[PDB]
Amino acid sequence: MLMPKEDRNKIHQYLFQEGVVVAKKDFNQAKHEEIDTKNLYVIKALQSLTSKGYVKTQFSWQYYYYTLTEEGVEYLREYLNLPEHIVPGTYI
Amino acid sequence: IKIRITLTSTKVKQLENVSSNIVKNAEQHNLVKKGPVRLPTKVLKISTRKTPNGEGSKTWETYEMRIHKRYIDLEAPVQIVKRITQITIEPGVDVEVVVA
Amino acid sequence: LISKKRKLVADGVFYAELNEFFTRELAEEGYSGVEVRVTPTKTEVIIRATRTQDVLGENGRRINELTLLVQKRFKYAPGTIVLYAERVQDRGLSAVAQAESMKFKLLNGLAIRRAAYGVVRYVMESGAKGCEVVVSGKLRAARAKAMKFADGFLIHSGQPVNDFIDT
Amino acid sequence: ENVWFSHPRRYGKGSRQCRVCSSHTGLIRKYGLNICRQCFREKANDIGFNKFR
Amino acid sequence: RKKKVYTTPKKIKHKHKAVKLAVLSYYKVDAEGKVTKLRRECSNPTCGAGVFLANHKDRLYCGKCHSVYKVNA
RNA sequence: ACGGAAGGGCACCACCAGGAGUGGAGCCUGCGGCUUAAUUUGACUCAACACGGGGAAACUCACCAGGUCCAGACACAAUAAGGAUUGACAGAUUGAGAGCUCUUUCUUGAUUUUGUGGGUGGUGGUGCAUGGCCGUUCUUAGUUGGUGGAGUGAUUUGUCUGCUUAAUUGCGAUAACGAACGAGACCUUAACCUACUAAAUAGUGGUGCUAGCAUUUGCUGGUUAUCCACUUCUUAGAGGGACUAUCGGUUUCAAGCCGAUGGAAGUUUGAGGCAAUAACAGGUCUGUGAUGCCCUUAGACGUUCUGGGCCGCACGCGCGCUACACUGACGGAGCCAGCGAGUCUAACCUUGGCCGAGAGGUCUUGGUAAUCUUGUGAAACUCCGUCGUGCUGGGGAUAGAGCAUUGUAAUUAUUGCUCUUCAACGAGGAAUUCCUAGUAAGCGCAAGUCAUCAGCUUGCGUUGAUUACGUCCCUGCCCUUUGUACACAC
Ligand SMILES: [Zn+2]
Ligand SMILES: [Zn+2]
Repeated sequence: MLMPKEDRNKIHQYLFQEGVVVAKKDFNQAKHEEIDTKNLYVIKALQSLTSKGYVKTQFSWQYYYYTLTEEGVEYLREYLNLPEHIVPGTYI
Repeated sequence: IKIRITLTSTKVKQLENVSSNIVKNAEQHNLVKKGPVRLPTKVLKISTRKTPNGEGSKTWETYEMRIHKRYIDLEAPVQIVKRITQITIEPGVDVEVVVA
Repeated sequence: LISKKRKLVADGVFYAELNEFFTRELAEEGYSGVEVRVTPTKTEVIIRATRTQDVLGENGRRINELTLLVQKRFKYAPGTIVLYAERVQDRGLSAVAQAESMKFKLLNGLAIRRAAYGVVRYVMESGAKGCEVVVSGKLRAARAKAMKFADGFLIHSGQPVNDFIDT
Repeated sequence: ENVWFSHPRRYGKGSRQCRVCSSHTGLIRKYGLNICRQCFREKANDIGFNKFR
Repeated sequence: RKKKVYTTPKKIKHKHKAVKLAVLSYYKVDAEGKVTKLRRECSNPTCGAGVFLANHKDRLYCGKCHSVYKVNA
C-alpha cells in the first residue's frame, strides 16, 4: 500500500524503541497517539508485518495490539542499520 | 491540620476492617476525631432485558452495584499523618484524603 | 475530579477488559485470573496461573513488554504498573483452567469422552465435592446434541451457587 | 479524498458505539461505559454489578 | 442479490496515472554556455530551484505550492 | 401421549363473585395488506404485533436514485529512476472547488501498479449445520443413581395405599435400604428497635446575635463558625427479634388444621432473586474480531458522499392516551412525597437576579454530590368562587397565521408558546382482558432511549374501593387407576 518510507520507518524506529504497539481501530482519524502519522497507515503497516509474520497480534476490545518477534527485531536492526544487540525494546 | 479522609468502596467487610484498624490506630496514638460518617449507600441500578434478540417473552433483569461511602475529619501532625496514610492500604477499597 | 460512580465502573470495566486480554493471550499458559491491588502511585496485577516462567519470559521479557503494551494502551505512565505471577495450588479447582486444557486437548484432536472422564477424574482426585462438564454442538454427526459427565453432588439454586461453585 | 468521511457525527447513534463490538444499538450510556446490553449482561458479575432482586 | 445491471452508463474512467512522458527538468540547453532555467519557478521560499512552475494557458501552477502560484508575467 | 373415562388435589395467564376495562369515537404506535423506485427487514396461538431495547431528519441504515475510495495483505513473474506510481490548481464536468473524469503542464518517486493465485470485508444467505444467550414446555413439583427384590426383556420397585402440606412437604405404610438434585433451605428489599457505634454532606433542643406581636414569663421567626449537649426522627454497621409463642378447640389424636389473646409483624410475614432432569428440529447467524458451508470481493453485497426511504392509505387486526361533565370544567387560594441522574479536559444538572405574555433569552452562581440543582413547594387533591344539563366554558382531533428553541439541515409542520377554526363521542354489539390487598383503579414523578422529541417501557412514590376465602362448570395443570388399532404421539 502507498505509504511514505518516512512514516513506515518512523513506525519501525518506534517499534525497535518500544517493543510493543497498540492501536484503536478507528480509520478516518489519521492521528495515532505517540506517532504523528496516520492511524490507518500504522494499522496497515502492521497488517503487512503480520502477513509476512514478524509480529503477533490481537484485537481484545478493538485496540489492535501488536508485539514483536526475533526475526522482527533483527530485521529492524538491519533495516535501521544497527549492531547486533544494539538496543532492542525488550531490555532486562 | 484539619484533614478529611474518605473511603468510597463496595467491599463492605474490607472497608470495615479498614475503618477499624484506622480508628484504633488513631485512638492508640490518641488523636482527635469524629466518628465514621457513614453516608447513605448508593445502589446503581441497570434494568434491561435478558434476551439478546427481540423475541421470546418480555423479561427484565435488574443488576445492582452497591456503594458504601465513609469519611472522618481529623487533626494530627505530619509524621503521624503520613504514617497513617502509608499504612492501611487494603485492596479493593478506594481511599482519598484532603486538607482544609 | 470525576464522580466516584464512573470512577468505580471504569475500574470495573478496566478489570474486565484486561481480563479479556489475558484470558486471550495467556490462555495456553494455564491462566485462571488476575488481581489489581490499588496503591498510591502504583497498581499491581498478580496473575493466578500455572505456567509461571512461561508467562514471565526470559528475565521477564514477556511481562516487561506486556507492561509496556498495557501502559501505552491505558495511557498510564511507566512505573505505574507492576505484574506478578502465582503458581496456584490445587490446579484442579479452577474451572477456567480445566476448560482451557480441555479445549487444547480437543484442538489437538483427543477423544472427548476420554478427555472429560480424565478431567473430572483429575478434579475429584484433586479433592472437590462435585464436578460437571458438558458439550454441545456437532459431535461425530451432522446435527446438534450434547453429552454430560459428572460425579458427586452439586447444586443450582442460591447464594451457595453464587459463592461455592466455580463456573 | 478529504471528504472520505465528510458527514458530521457530533451526536446521535453514529457517534456512539460499543467499546467491545463497535455496535450502535442496545447501547448502555448510563454511568459512562457505553456497552451493548448483551455484552454487559455477559460481563456484569466480573465487573461487580450483580443480581439481588 | 442478483438484479443489478449497473444501469448507470459505462463510466469506468480511472484517471491518468502520471503518464510516462520523456525527460523533464529542461532548465535550458546552453551548449558552450551556462545552462540557465526554463519554467520560471515559484517564489515560494519552500521552492528549492527545481520546482518547475507549470503554466498551462496564461496561468501558472506551482507544484511545491502544489496548487498556488498564479501570476501573469 | 390421549380420552366428550373415573378418583383425589389445583390456578384469577380459569370460572363464580364482583371492580376497572378493551372492542364503540378520535388520536399516538406496531403488524398485515395495498401502493411505491424503495416504502430493507425479523417474529405469526398460548410462547409475534410500544417486541428487536426499533421514540429512524442526516448518522444508525441494512432499502431506492445515484457520486466516490480502496484499506485486493502475502507469495510468483512483470513495468520501471530516460522514470513504477501519487497529487494537483483554474475551465469544462458534475448537486457537488468529488481531478471523480477530461484540457493542461507541473508535484512526488520503489512505498506502488500490471497479471497469477491468495487473504480479507460483508446488518448477504443458511437460527434446519452451530455455539452462547433467551423464551417456553413449567411455577407446577417433579427427576435420578448404587445395592438388594420381581420380570427372558423393554422395564419396574425404591418414587406409596391413606392422612396432611403451597410442595414427593411430613406423619407414617411398606421388597425395600440408603443417598443426591429440584422445592424448602439460602440471598436481597420492605417493615420493629427511643438499646450499642456514631455524625454540621442528616437532624433535635438550648445557648448567645437578631425580627414581629405580645409584652407578663411567652409565641412565631432569621442567624455556621455564636457556640453547648443529644441522636427520637435521619442515616448506615454490628446485632436482636416471630419460631406460628401462648391459650382454647379439632385431628391416627400424629403430621398438622381452625379460632382467640398478646405481638411491629401469625395467608411458607409480604415481594422478588436464585431457581432441577429431559426437551423444542422455538427465537437470534442484524449484539458479539464467536461463527461452519455457500455467495460476493473493485463499474464489490465492503466502506464512504449526496438526496429520498423506512411514517407513504382504499381497508383489517393489537397495545395505549384522550374524553363522552356535576362524584364536573374553568379561575383563584392552601398546596404534601419518594425512587433517582447530573460538567474535565466536557461543556450535564443548573439556583439567583434582569428582559420577554409565553416559549425562551440574558449575565451570574453552586455541584463530581446525603452536600447544589431539590424540601424537586409533582399531580391528584382540598377551600372558595364563574358555569349550568345546553354535542354547552364537556372534549379537542382537524386546519390557518404568527412567535422561540434543538440540530449542518426542519420542507411530509421535530418540539414548545400565543391567537383563531372546535369534528366524531351521549357509557359502547357479538366477544374479550387483568385482578383478592395498600392489591386493583385513579394520580402524577424520576431514570432508559436522548442534540431536541413521550401518548413507550422500567422503577418511584401520592389518594385508595367494592366483591370471594370457594369450585372444577368452562379453559388448562399435577398424581393415581383404566382403555387404546396412538409414538413425526387427537
Ligand atoms: Zn456491545
Ligand atoms: Zn512555490
